[PDB]
Amino acid sequence: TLAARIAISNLHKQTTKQFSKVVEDLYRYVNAATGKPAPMISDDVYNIVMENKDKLNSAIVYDRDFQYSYFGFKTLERSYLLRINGQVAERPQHLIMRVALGIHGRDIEAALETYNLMSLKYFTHASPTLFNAGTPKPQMSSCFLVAMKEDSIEGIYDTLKECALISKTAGGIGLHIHNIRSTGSYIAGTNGTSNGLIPMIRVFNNTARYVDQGGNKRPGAFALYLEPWHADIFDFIDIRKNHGKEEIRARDLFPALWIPDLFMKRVEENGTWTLFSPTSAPGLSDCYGDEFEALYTRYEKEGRGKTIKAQKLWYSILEAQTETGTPFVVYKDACNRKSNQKNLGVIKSSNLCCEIVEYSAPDETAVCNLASVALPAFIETKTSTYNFKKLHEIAKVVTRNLNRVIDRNYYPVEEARKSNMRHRPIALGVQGLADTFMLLRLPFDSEEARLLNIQIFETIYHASMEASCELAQKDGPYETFQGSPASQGILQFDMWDQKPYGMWDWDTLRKDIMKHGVRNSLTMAPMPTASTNPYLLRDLVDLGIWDEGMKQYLITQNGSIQGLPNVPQELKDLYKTVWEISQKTIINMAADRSVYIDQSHSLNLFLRAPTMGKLTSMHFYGWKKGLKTGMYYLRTQ
Amino acid sequence: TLAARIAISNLHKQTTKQFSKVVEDLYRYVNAATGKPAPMISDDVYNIVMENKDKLNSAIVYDRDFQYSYFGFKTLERSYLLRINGQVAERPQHLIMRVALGIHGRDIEAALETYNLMSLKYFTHASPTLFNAGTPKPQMSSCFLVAMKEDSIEGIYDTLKECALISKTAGGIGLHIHNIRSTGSYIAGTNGTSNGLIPMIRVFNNTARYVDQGGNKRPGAFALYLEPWHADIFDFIDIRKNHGKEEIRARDLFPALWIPDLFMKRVEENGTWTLFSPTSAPGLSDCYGDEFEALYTRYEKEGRGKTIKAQKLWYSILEAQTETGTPFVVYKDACNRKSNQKNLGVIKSSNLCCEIVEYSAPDETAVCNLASVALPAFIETKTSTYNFKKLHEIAKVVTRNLNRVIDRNYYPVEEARKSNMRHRPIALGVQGLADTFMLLRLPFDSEEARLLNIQIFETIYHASMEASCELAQKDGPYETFQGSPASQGILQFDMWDQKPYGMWDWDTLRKDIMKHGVRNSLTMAPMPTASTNPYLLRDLVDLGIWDEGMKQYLITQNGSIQGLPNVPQELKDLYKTVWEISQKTIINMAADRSVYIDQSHSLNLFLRAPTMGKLTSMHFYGWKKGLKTGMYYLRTQ
Ligand SMILES: Nc1ncnc2c1ncn2[C@@H]1O[C@H](COP(=O)(O)OP(=O)(O)NP(=O)(O)O)[C@@H](O)[C@H]1O
Ligand SMILES: Nc1ncnc2c1ncn2[C@@H]1O[C@H](COP(=O)(O)OP(=O)(O)NP(=O)(O)O)[C@@H](O)[C@H]1O
Ligand SMILES: [Mg+2]
Ligand SMILES: [Mg+2]
Repeated sequence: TLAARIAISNLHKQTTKQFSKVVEDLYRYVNAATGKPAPMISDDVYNIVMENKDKLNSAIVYDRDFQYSYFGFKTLERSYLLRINGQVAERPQHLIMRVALGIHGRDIEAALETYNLMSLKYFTHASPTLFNAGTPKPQMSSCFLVAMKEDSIEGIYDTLKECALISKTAGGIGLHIHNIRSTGSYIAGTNGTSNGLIPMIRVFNNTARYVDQGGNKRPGAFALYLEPWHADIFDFIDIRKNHGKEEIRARDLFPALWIPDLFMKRVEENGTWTLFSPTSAPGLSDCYGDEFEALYTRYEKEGRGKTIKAQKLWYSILEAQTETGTPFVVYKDACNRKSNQKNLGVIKSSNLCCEIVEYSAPDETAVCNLASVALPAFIETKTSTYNFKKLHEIAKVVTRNLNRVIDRNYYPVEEARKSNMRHRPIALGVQGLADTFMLLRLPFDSEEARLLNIQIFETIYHASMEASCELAQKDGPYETFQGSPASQGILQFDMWDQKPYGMWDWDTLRKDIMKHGVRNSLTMAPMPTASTNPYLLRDLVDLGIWDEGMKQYLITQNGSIQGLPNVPQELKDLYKTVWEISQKTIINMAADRSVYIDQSHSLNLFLRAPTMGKLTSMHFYGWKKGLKTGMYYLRTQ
Repeated sequence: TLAARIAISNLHKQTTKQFSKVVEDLYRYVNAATGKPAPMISDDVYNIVMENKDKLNSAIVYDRDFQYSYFGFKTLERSYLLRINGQVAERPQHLIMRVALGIHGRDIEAALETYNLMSLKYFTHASPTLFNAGTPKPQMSSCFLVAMKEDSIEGIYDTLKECALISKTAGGIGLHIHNIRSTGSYIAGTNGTSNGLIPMIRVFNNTARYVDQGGNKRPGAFALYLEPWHADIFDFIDIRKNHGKEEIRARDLFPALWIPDLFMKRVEENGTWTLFSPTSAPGLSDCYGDEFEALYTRYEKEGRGKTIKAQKLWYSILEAQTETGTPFVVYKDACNRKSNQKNLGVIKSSNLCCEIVEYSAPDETAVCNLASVALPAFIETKTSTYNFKKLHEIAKVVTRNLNRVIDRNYYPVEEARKSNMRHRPIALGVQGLADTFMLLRLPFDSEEARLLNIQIFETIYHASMEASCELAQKDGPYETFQGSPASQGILQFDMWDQKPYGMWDWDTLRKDIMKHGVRNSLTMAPMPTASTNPYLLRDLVDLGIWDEGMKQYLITQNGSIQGLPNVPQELKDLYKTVWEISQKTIINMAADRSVYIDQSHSLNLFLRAPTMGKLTSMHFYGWKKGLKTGMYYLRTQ
C-alpha cells in the first residue's frame, strides 16, 4: 500500500455495481465490429449466477479491492480483468468471484469460501485459471508436457499439430524429443540422411512464432527436453548461442537436458561419454538408472555411438549456460526414482520452469493444474509466530479447488484430457517464502529459517495429501493408483530416504491412503512463479537515518547493505542480498523442502564470477544432493 | 555430338555388361555402411527382368549410348543413372530399359518398343518417371496441385502435413489458399485477429526448407496460387521482394495470381477493385465468370471489402514482376471455361510452371503425369518435310505410356491417388519447337512456321485424343467422364471458338468419343520443360568466314547477328534472337497452338526496357487473346 491507491478507487468509479449485472453485461456482450455474440461467460456458469444472484452480490465485499499492491492491481487491469470493449468490465472482486464460480458449479458454499480466502489474499490460482475461469472455453491449466509421438514425418507433423492446436489457447509447452534421429543418420526411404534435430527444431520454433494471436502472447516459451547422449547434443545445447548466421534465432525455445546419473558419473570420474542417433540405439529414453546403465553400457560395448570425453560435453554445456543461461538441467533418474507415477512408465521430461514432473506419452500430454498458497498470510503474534493449522487448512481447500479444475477444464487436445483424467496431477505452489522469513524477522541463513522451512512443506504435503485422500475417500482413488508407491504406503520423503520431520501424523495418513487411495498421483510443485527490497523500507525509521539526507547507498547498490555506516547488524543479516547468502545453504534448504515434494521445484543459485569449475561444484553438489531439478538457472550480470 | 564423346564410351568401360546382371546388382544391393538391404528395383519388376532376361539383353542396342548430346549425358550420369555405391551402375540404355519396364509390367512387347523409340530419342518421360521408374517406390509423377483443406488450424496443419509428406518424395507442389482469412480478420475463439497469410506462408516456406533431404533437392519450388481480390493481396505479391527485414526470405516460394476477368475489366475501364478476407466474402473461389461476377459484384453492393483503385493493384503487381519476375498470372476464367473437367468443380490453381490446369479439392490433390515428345525427330527429306504420321504415331504411344504411370505410380498421399484415379489427367509435352523450325530452316516469324505450328498440335491433340478413346474403348471411360464437354462432343478448340485446322478427321473422332469415352479427362500441357545458338555453328561453313580470324561477334553478343558484315539475310532471319522476334507473334502462335491444348502452357515474352505500360499491353493483349496461362514470365536483364 503506497500513495497511488487512487488508481484503484477512482477507477473503482468507472466500474458498474452489482456482480450480477456485470455478469449480464459480460454474458450478453457483442462484437461491436462484426455484430457477433461474443459471450465471456459460459451458459453453464451464467445461470448459476442468475439462480443465486441474491446471495452472491450480497456475499461480495468490495472494500477488499483496496487491499491490493500498487504494481499488483496494474497487472490485473492490464491483463486479468475482463475488458468490455477496450474498457475494464471487472472489479477485482468480480474476477475473483468468477474464478471461484469457475471452479465449483452448484457448489455455491464451496464457491463462496473459496471466494473469501482468495479475496483475503490467502492463495490464488494460476493465470490460466484466473483469465479463463468461468468463461466459455474454461481452459484453466498452465503447461502441457508433450511427447514427440514418432520419428516419422507422420509423427513429427502430428506432434507439430498439437504444439499449435494447444499453443493457440492454453499456456507453456515442453516437449521431449529423444526419439528423433541425429544429423546424417539414415533414411530407409532414399539417398537422404537425416537433417537432424536443429532444422526440425527450426520448424517447431516456427509454428511457435505464427501460432500466437489467440494464445494472446507473442512469447512462445517452448522448452525442449533432450537426454545428453543424443548424437545431436552439441548443436542442441547451442540453440540460443549469440552466434549462428543461418541457424535457430530461437528467441522462444529453450533447451533442457534430461540427464541420467551415468553422465554425471562419467564426468566426475573423468571418462568417456558415447553419443547416438536413437535409431541405432533404441529404448534408451525408456530405461533408467540400473536398467538404463545395463542398456547404455552395452551400446558402448556393442560400439554403436561416437565416444567422447565425458568431460568434453560437460565442458561445452557449462560454456553455454554462462553465455546464454541454458540448457536447463533436470536429473532424469532423480525424477523417475522419486516419482509417484513411476508405475505408468518413464517420465521423459519436465517443463520450462523445470518444476512439474509427470508422465507423458505420444497419446498422453501431461498438464500443470496449479494454484499457489501465499505463505506470508499465516504470520501471527510485538513479534510473532506462524499458524501451521491455517496452512494445513487453506492448503486442504486449494487441493479441492485444483481437483475441480481437472474436471471442469476445457481441454485443448484429447491427449491432454486423457492424461489429466487418469492421473489427476495437481501442483500446489507457494508464494512468499523469502517474505515469511523476513516478516518473522528470520535471516535467510538462520538454522531456524532452516527449521521453519522444512516444517511448512511438511505441512502442505501433509494437508494436500490428506485432502486428496478424503476425495478419493468420497470419489474413489485416481484411476491409475494401484502400483503406486503410495498404493504401497511409500511417500515422497520415503522415496528420498528420510523420516518426516514428524510435525504431522504421517502414520494415520499413510494408513488411510492405503485404505482409500488418493484423488491425485501428484500434489505439489513449489516455487517457479511471479504472477500466479521493500522490507528495509519499514525498519529504517525506528533506529534512524532517512530520505532528505539519504537518497543514497541503495539507489546506487543492489539492496546490498553489508557495511553501511550507521546501520544495525540485526538488519544487515536479515536483509541479505542473494549473492551474499550461501549457495550450499540454498541448495540445502532446497534439498530439504525437497523431501516433501511430489513433483520437483527449481533452484537459481546466484554466484558472481562463476568458474567452469565453480559452477561444477554447484551442479555436483546438488546433483549428489538427491535433487530432481538440477540447478535450473544461474543469473550472473 | 562434339569432341568429348570420350566421356561416354571410356565410361562405357566402368560399366558392367548385360542388363540382367546390372538389375541383379541393383536389386541385390546393400547399404555398405548400415548393412541394410537397399534394393533399387521392385520385387514386381525384378522377376519380370529374370523371366525374360533372354529376350531383353538381346533386345538392347548399346551403340545407342553414343547418340547423346555432350551436356546431356553429364545430366544422366550426375543425376539419372542409378549409382551403385557412389559409382554409376547404369548405362543410359539400362536406365531406359528400366523406365520402359517400369511402365508396362508383363507387357513386354509394349515395354520393348516403348523401349526402342526412347533409345531412338523420339520422346522421353519426366525426370520423376526417369529417376524412379522401376524401383520400389515408383513415384513417377511430376507436380501435385494441393488444396488448402480448411481455414482452421486443424486444416492448415493437415495441409502442411501433405506439403511435406509429398514434398519428401515426389516433385513440385502448387497450393492454392484463397480460403485463409486476411490480416487482422477475426478469430471467433478469443481476442485474437488473424496473423494473415504471409506469416502462415512463412510457415509453409519453412517445412519447405526442412523437408528436402529425401526429396533429393534443397530447391523447394512451391508455388502459391491466390485470387487478386484477397484482402492480403499486396503483401502476397510482395513475397520475393528484394526487401523485407523480418519477412519472407521465401527463396523457394513463388506467388501466382489466379485472376478472374473482372479484375482485368475493372483495370482497363480504369475503376474500382474490392478486397476481402474470405470469411466475410464466402464462396468466391467457388464461382466464376458470370456466376462469379454476380457474387463478387454484390459483396461490393453489400459493402464487405475495402475498395481500391483497380489500377492500384495492377500497378503494384507490375512493379513486382519487374523487380522479382513474379507473381505469375493465370486466368481463372479462361481456365475453367475451357477445361474439360469443368463438370467436377472449379479449378482453383494451376502449377509452378503455370502449365497444368486440373481440379483439386481438400480431398483431391491433382497430379502431372507427363512425357514429352521430341518434335525435331520427325523432320524428313537436300531440304525437307515433317512426318505428321510418325507424330500422330509416336504420340499415340506416349499417351499409352502415360496412362500406365497413372496405375503403376506410387502415390505419396491418398488424395493424390483418388484424384489421379477418377480423372486420369495426362500431360504430353513437346520438345524442340524452336529447333524443328530452324531445321526446316523456317524463321520464327514465317507465316508458315505459323502454319506448321498449328498443324503439329492439331496432330498431337488429335492422336492423344484417339489413343485415349481406344483404351477407354478397351478399359472403359475414365470414371468421371459423364457431364464432360467431351461427354457431349465439345473439344478443346470447340471450347475456344474455332474449327480445327482440319488436317485430321475430327468428325469420326468426336463420333467415337461419344460412343466409347476417353481414358483421360485431359491430355496435353506443352512447353515448360528443359530436363524431362548451336545452329549457326553448322551454316557458317558453306558461305564463308570462321574461327582463326573470327573468335568475335557472338562470343561478345547474345547470338544477335542482325547486321554482321559478311553474313546472309536468309540466316539472320532464321537465327533471330528472342528479343528480336515479335511478341505479338509469340503471344500469337501461342494462342494458336492454344486451341488444341486440354491443359494450358506458358509464355515468356521477352522485351527489353519494359514499361509499366508496355508490359500492360502485353498482358492485355494475351488476356484479350483468350489465353489460359497469362504471360507466365518476363525475362529482362
Ligand atoms: N525428405 C526428408 N527430409 C528430411 N528428413 C527426412 C526426410 N525423409 C525422412 N526424413 C527423416 O526420417 C525420420 C522420419 O522417418 P520417415 O521419413 O517418416 O520414414 P523413412 O525414413 O522414409 N523410413 P524409415 O527410415 O524406414 O523410417 C525423421 O527423423 C526425418 O528427419
Ligand atoms: N492462436 C492463433 N494464432 C494465429 N492465428 C489464429 C489463431 N487462432 C486462430 N487463428 C486463425 O483462424 C483461422 C483458423 O480458425 P481456427 O483458429 O481453427 O478456429 P477459431 O478462429 O478459433 N474459430 P472460428 O473463428 O470460429 O473458426 C486461421 O486463418 C488462423 O490464422
Ligand atoms: Mg519411418
Ligand atoms: Mg475454425
